[PDB]
Amino acid sequence: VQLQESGGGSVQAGGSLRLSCAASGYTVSVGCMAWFRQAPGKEREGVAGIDASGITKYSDSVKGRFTISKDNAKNALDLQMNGLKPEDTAMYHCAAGLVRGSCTDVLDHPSYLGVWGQGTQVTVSS
Amino acid sequence: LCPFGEVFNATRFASVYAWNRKRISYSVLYNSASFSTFKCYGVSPTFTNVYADSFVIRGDEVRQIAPGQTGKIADYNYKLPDDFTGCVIAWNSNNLDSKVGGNYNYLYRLFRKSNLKPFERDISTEIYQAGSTPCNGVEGFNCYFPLQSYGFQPTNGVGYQPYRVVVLSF
Ligand SMILES: [Zn+2]
Ligand SMILES: [Zn+2]
Ligand SMILES: [Zn+2]
Repeated sequence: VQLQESGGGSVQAGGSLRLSCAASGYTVSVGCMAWFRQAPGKEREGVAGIDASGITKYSDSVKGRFTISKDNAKNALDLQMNGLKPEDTAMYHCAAGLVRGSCTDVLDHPSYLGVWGQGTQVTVSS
Repeated sequence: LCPFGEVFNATRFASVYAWNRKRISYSVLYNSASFSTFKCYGVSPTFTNVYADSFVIRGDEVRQIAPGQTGKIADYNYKLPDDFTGCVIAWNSNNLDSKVGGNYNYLYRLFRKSNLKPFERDISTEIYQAGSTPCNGVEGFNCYFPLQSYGFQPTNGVGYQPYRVVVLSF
């Protein structure tokens, strides 16, 4: 059981990236899963979450630009990131498996997701 | 004479919920200065089959790997019998199993309907029904994934640092 993020790197402001978090031993379809990010020396922020019902929630900072979706062929959670800003530079981190509360608040409660990946760095240059 | 080296010096260790077992069929253990815990039971520390079980737990949980203990680890992850015959060995593995951003790859079981029997292994990932409504394998309120990541960072207190554990039973 593990989550493995990929897709990060460098991108020019205004550009696009797609992150993917491959899940082993964990079925993404029926899971509560979310993407978080942390800029250096700064507080972790929930960016996008999705529940078993397919309902998504986005942080205000990324709404209209990011899309979270489940890839049931690869058993992965994807994050499409458009119109990227230097703002968005951070380590992006995927988590899965609701262990407390409800899926609808996980963007505000990262500890409510039990399983965490290793993170993938995104650096947006101006 | 038993070749324990493959166990103690293995490059990667198992999560405690999916603890590894190796079947094999003693002076080098004492002289190791890296071992921080070394407790033998039912035997004079100074055999048809010996079983070497190995996993990673957190420093303050090593006390649970002993006969007659309780807690998430002893209750839900790895349980020794009251009449245990063997040794428990542990060492701090902060340098191998911690990472600056945090190593989350090691898990333990957080929920279970009953306590493990001695030497029982539970690797199931069934959604845990915390309330009266059945879950049908779907995560949601009162319907929880039963495993939780450890968060190993090298600057954490020693009690929160990762320890590698080897249990030798005879
Ligand atoms: Zn995909
Ligand atoms: Zn993170
Ligand atoms: Zn809340």
